[PDB]
Amino acid sequence: MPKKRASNGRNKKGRGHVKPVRCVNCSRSVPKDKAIKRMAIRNIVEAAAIRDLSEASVYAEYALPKTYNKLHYCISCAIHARIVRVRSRTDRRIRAPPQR
Amino acid sequence: MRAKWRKKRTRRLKRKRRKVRARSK
Amino acid sequence: FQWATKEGPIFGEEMRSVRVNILDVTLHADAIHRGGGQIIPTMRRATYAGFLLADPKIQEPVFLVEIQCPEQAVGGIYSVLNKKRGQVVSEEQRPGTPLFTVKAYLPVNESFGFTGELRQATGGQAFPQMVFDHWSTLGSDPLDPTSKAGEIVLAARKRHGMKEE
Amino acid sequence: ARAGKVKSQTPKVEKQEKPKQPKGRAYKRLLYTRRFVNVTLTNGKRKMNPSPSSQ
RNA sequence: GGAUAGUGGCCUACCAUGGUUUCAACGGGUAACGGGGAAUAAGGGUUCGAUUCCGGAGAGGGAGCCUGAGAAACGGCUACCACAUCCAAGGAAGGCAGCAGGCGCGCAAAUUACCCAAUCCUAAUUCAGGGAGGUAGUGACAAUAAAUAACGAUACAGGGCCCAUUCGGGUCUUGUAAUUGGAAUGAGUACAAUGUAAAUACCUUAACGAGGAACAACUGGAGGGCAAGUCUGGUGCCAGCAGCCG
RNA sequence: ACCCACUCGGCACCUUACGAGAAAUCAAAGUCUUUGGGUUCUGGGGGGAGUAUGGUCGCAAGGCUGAAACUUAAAGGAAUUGACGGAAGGGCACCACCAGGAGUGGAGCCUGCGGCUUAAUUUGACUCAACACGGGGAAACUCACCAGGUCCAGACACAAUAAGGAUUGACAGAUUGAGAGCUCUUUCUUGAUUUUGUGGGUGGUGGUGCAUGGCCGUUCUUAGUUGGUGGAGUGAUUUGUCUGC
RNA sequence: CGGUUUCAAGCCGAUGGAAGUUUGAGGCAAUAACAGGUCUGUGAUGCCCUUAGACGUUCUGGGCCGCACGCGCGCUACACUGACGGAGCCAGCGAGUACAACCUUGGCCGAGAGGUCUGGGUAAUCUUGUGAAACUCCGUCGUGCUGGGGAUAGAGCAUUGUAAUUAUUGCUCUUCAACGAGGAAUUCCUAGUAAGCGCAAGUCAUCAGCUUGCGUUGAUUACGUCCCUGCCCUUUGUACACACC
RNA sequence: GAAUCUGGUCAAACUUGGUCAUUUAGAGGAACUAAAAGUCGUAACAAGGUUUCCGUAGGUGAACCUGCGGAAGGAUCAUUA
Ligand SMILES: [Mg+2]
Ligand SMILES: [Mg+2]
Ligand SMILES: [Mg+2]
Ligand SMILES: [Mg+2]
Ligand SMILES: [Mg+2]
Ligand SMILES: [Mg+2]
Ligand SMILES: [Mg+2]
Ligand SMILES: [Mg+2]
Ligand SMILES: [Mg+2]
Ligand SMILES: [Mg+2]
Ligand SMILES: [Mg+2]
Ligand SMILES: [Mg+2]
Ligand SMILES: [Mg+2]
Ligand SMILES: [Mg+2]
Ligand SMILES: [Mg+2]
Ligand SMILES: [Mg+2]
Ligand SMILES: [Mg+2]
Ligand SMILES: [Mg+2]
Ligand SMILES: [Mg+2]
Ligand SMILES: [Mg+2]
Ligand SMILES: [Mg+2]
Ligand SMILES: [Mg+2]
Ligand SMILES: [Mg+2]
Ligand SMILES: [Mg+2]
Ligand SMILES: [Mg+2]
Ligand SMILES: [Mg+2]
Ligand SMILES: [Mg+2]
Ligand SMILES: [Mg+2]
Ligand SMILES: [Mg+2]
Ligand SMILES: [Mg+2]
Ligand SMILES: [Mg+2]
Ligand SMILES: [Mg+2]
Ligand SMILES: [Mg+2]
Ligand SMILES: [Mg+2]
Ligand SMILES: [Mg+2]
Ligand SMILES: [Mg+2]
Ligand SMILES: [Mg+2]
Ligand SMILES: [Mg+2]
Ligand SMILES: [Mg+2]
Ligand SMILES: [Mg+2]
Ligand SMILES: [Mg+2]
Ligand SMILES: [Mg+2]
Ligand SMILES: [Zn+2]
Repeated sequence: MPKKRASNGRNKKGRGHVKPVRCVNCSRSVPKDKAIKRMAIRNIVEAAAIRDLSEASVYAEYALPKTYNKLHYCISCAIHARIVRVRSRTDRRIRAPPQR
Repeated sequence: MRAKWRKKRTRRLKRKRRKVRARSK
Repeated sequence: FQWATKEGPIFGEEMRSVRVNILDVTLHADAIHRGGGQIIPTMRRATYAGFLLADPKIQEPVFLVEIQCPEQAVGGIYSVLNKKRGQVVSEEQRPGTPLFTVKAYLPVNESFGFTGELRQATGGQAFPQMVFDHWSTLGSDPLDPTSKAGEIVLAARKRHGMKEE
Repeated sequence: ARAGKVKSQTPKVEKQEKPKQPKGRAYKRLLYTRRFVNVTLTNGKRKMNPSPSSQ
């Protein structure tokens, strides 16, 4: 088995052995670098409310805030569903943030 | 078999071997 | 087949003279993937049972002995033979009166110290000159004790090294 | 048998009374001529021990 | 100082505490005698050197010594061990790792032959002796040189072709036939004389000595590696071959 | 605090590689058969084995140090194409599914195949792609199965009788399922066709479809397949054969 | 022609047009294969079998169809969209004998089946408009294992064949069983199709629940999607390459 | 000028121990390797059906498992504000 990647675990370069983060789903300790650190900026209320809440509510405009779950995923855990998405050898060089 | 265990296997085999040769001083 | 014929069950020894069958023999065949191994000693466990179930009374030497005896002496040769399961075949009267021979079947099982028994009897007279001739059958059952062949068998297997039978 | 069965089981063919192949130089004189001088027939490539033309 | 031929911790007395060492002291191993050399063979090397020369050791071990210029000799002696001989039992004689021979060991290695004529050596010495040394025998250790037919003719085929109305003479040259024929040859023997210490053998020959039956080439191999059988009979996963592949 | 240009120090990418590299790749893993800047260390097929031993160190666990005998033809590495994946995207198809229909499975009956049974219940085919198939809806035939009998359809070759017959036929009833001369009872036919042996064949719904041919079926009627240049690679290969629609 | 789509490839809707689903359906159908099936289509066949007590052939009787019981195609029904009577009454594919015995109208006999005379036909000519069925009309019974449903049975009357019991089939009357729409499952299907209905040749002397064709009646529901199933690529991984057995 | 003989000295060898090296019987144990091929599972390889690994503790019937830490030779060179 040669290198799949040049980076591998990524942030760790010029940096002995950093601390780790328990994943979300599996609770699988993974370094905070190998971690797949997605950001889940979700609304406090789901879209298919929202009217209903604002109808029954006091005040106008409202807080209507957004919870800020900075997730993590143990790569495996991530692949099983999440942003990972197994790319082609040539495509694996791309660091560009997807979509957008 | 898995090499770490093949290591662990021969660790016990030594620790049995140590009791055997110690039984004759 | 070559063993059990070389190395039989009862004695721990060879020989003779064994038909032996064969009928039918169900294979499948195959490819196989069969003996030399499976058939290489299937026959052995067979031919042992074919040996065993029949009888085998078991055979023995026997060395022809032909002794250059004098006439005035050497009755004692006859007593030496009568002892040993011996059968005199002939008593050839030579032209010279002081010479004789006694062509005789003698088992080699029983001819140990043969000359020693001959010498004392004849008084150092008559000169053994024996030779091998032909196999002679016995009457003893092997598995059953108190028999000439069976006692020889039990002794022979003890010399080899068991199991009994 | 299970000990030199084949050696016995073959029909022994007898050494035929065929003439002396010559020794020393005259042997070379054959091989020189049976390659260089005579020149054997070739359809495509050269061949030093032929076959009777069949499968 | 003692000793020694003599230098010296070579030995002795008294004194000092040195001496060597990771630039491998010390220790162990060596199926190690050293060197010359040997094989291999671009260059660099590796491995070997018991062995024809030069050193060194040893004469069963380990000691001790006589004589002698030179010996810690062993084809001198004394002893002890180890091994063994000869006996009339009181006692004697020994030492092939000189040569030959034998055992033993082992995969493994020669004849108890003839000679001082050479080579040299020794002495009281031109004159004697010398298993030092030479001479053969045995000798597939190595190495060197090379016979295992050659020239014909006739008889049947390949190649040049004067010309290719179809041939064919075959005028010219090559290969095949138990044809056949003339011409040599040492493999051998053997008067001789060589050779030689005497012989052998070599070189030389008086005299004989070739006709396929003789005066005879084996070894290995014949799928690949790697040169070369899809021939004829067997064999039939066996028996076997096969460095490897198989 | 930026912008922009350049600079010493740090941590990493892109493209071509003309340089390296077995390649993956690497601006070092370059400046190496055009072989030499300096230095330390480690490795010499795989295993056996980080074992045995001996040190040495440790409270111990264990470490450091470190064997061979024996064993074996490969162990690897990298990549190529396949095949496969309880990997992820993108397709297709009523042999997939929806929205429906007709159903079948239940019922009885046919008719396949199991299973049992039998003297035989002959066999082939067992996911799609065996199972109303063998064109197989068998009363005998078909027929391969079983119980019974008949016949030579025993080519040719060589020999023993070679007419004092080589051998063929044969009504009658017992025989025999039986106007089978199947034969034993018979004593008339038949003329070298044969019969007795030994080579040798011929036939065989025998055997093996894992020895084969042809045909078929099936992958799949799915959309796949290939080469010629040209490029990329030492190379197996690949690109062409593709982001989309 | 119209939108719709980088105003491409094409798709979607109207108009006309017999036909606007590749116009409908098949026929052939690549590379590579599979140890698929066939040695029981084969004088297609290698080699093991055998080769006269033949595993050859041939006769004669059986047997493949036997039944506690498993699945698999099928048929008939569980009726009132019916059943039973009459009446009306319209197809297409076909197929068919002279050296045999085929299709067989028309006339008489017979409740039938089926006989018989006679024809026509080697066939767009005769069978044959194959006036097939389901259908359409007027009546009987009305939702009761009832006239639904015909199985099992008994007896006879026919027909094929040399031979019909282990009913060959048909017809006659009688028997009236199970089954009031079928669980888990799962098959087939997108138009003159499905479903119904019958015909037809194939095999066949005789047998149709079978089959390849045919025409009649003729919907429901999509006209999509990858949820399942399968397959296909593509990227990815792979100690696999006899390739997930 | 002999035997004989008093000290020395060199020191064989023996005696009876002690000690290194090389050999070599050794009951037993505990291995490791070849294998015809058998049981028991099926660990790893596919995310190999709990991702593999390593170090290191504990446990087991065997592969193995489970902590902790680590590594991807990972099933990810990727989430922007
Ligand atoms: Mg790998
Ligand atoms: Mg990997
Ligand atoms: Mg740093
Ligand atoms: Mg670190
Ligand atoms: Mg001095
Ligand atoms: Mg030495
Ligand atoms: Mg040396
Ligand atoms: Mg030397
Ligand atoms: Mg030596
Ligand atoms: Mg010397
Ligand atoms: Mg000696
Ligand atoms: Mg000495
Ligand atoms: Mg000397
Ligand atoms: Mg000497
Ligand atoms: Mg000697
Ligand atoms: Mg020699
Ligand atoms: Mg000499
Ligand atoms: Mg000689
Ligand atoms: Mg000569
Ligand atoms: Mg040869
Ligand atoms: Mg050969
Ligand atoms: Mg070759
Ligand atoms: Mg050979
Ligand atoms: Mg090694
Ligand atoms: Mg049918
Ligand atoms: Mg029938
Ligand atoms: Mg036939
Ligand atoms: Mg190209
Ligand atoms: Mg391609
Ligand atoms: Mg079409
Ligand atoms: Mg096949
Ligand atoms: Mg056949
Ligand atoms: Mg049947
Ligand atoms: Mg069907
Ligand atoms: Mg008509
Ligand atoms: Mg009723
Ligand atoms: Mg399919
Ligand atoms: Mg003294
Ligand atoms: Mg998982
Ligand atoms: Mg597993
Ligand atoms: Mg796993
Ligand atoms: Mg590795
Ligand atoms: Zn997780």
